[PDB]
Amino acid sequence: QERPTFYRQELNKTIWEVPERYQNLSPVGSGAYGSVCAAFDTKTGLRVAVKKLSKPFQSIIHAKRTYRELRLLKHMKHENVIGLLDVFTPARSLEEFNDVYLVTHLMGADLNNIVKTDDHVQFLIYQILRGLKYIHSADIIHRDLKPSNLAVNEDCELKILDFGLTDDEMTGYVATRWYRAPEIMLNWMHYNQTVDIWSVGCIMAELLTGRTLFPGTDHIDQLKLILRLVGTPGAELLKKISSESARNYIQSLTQMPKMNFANVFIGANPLAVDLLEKMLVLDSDKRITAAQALAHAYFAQYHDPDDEPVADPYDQSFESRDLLIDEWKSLTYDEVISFVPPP
Ligand SMILES: Cn1c(=O)c(Oc2ccc(F)cc2F)cc2cnc(NC3CCOCC3)nc21
Repeated sequence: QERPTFYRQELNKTIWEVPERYQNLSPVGSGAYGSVCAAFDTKTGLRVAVKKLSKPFQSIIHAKRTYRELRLLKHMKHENVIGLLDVFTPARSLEEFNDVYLVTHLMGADLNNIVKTDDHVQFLIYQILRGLKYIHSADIIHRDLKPSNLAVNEDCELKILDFGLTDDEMTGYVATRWYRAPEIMLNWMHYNQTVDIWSVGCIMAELLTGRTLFPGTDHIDQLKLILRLVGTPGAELLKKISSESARNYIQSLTQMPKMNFANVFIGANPLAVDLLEKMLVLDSDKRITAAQALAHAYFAQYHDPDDEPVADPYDQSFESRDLLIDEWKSLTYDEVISFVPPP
């Protein structure tokens, strides 16, 4: 990190100050907690996405999430997971440290601007599960997996964005909620990493049919659509719903049996139907895991147990830690300073 020369440019109505190596900066749009620009990295020859974080140390919540995102991106080193090519600040010291810029691969499209074959579905879902196995192996949950954070290149090579990171944007007929596990949508319980597997199920179904699986007009309508497909919960699951209020509402609903998935997904590969049945289980305890799903017959042509790596241990003790703004800021600066680019 032998200090490069920085230059200034106005882009997303703020001034961006970036090393000379990054040229031809052009806005892509909004990212998680900041705006994103496309650029050409003259050092590596890669087309890159550069995210400038907005007000990264404005509050404790902002400072902690800035540290969180940096920690997450620095840890992730997997073909199917967004990772960090570079991180920089124009600041020369902790004292003047105010801005954080994050750099990753520029991707061609997301899964939204791709669909509306079974072999393509196989490859796409395989890579999502491969990436999820890695993320989950580090005790990280995505929590908000959806087509818009699944980015793909021209060769259909896929990377997962925005892992591990309001009510109004969750309201109504919105894609922001359509892929959410019911237990997290309705805050039933302390949830596990198979919330992400529910999301994969929804995504896979949509790739297969060209249609949203559970296009609910609101939380309640969406629950009804879900329960019509998978059945109303039994006593066993009801017990696990620790929210007495949520549990009480569920029991008010007329009981419905699980539907026949072969009659729902007409003409689909029987192995795809089988996998969907194992992913779209209401009881999260009983959902197929990413590692288990990779071994399912549906992915026979792609599955390789020696080419599906797990992550190094990820220390997130910081998550249960209470610190001041300047403390989170200092930790973040340390991580910026210690960054080593990938080979
Ligand atoms: C929307 N978006 C991000 O939010 C994003 O976040 C970052 C994460 C970590 C970093 F170090 C830096 C980041 F910029 C990266 C990103 C890459 N490629 C693309 N391609 C678009 C995908 C949708 O179709 C148009 C091209 N979009 C992206």
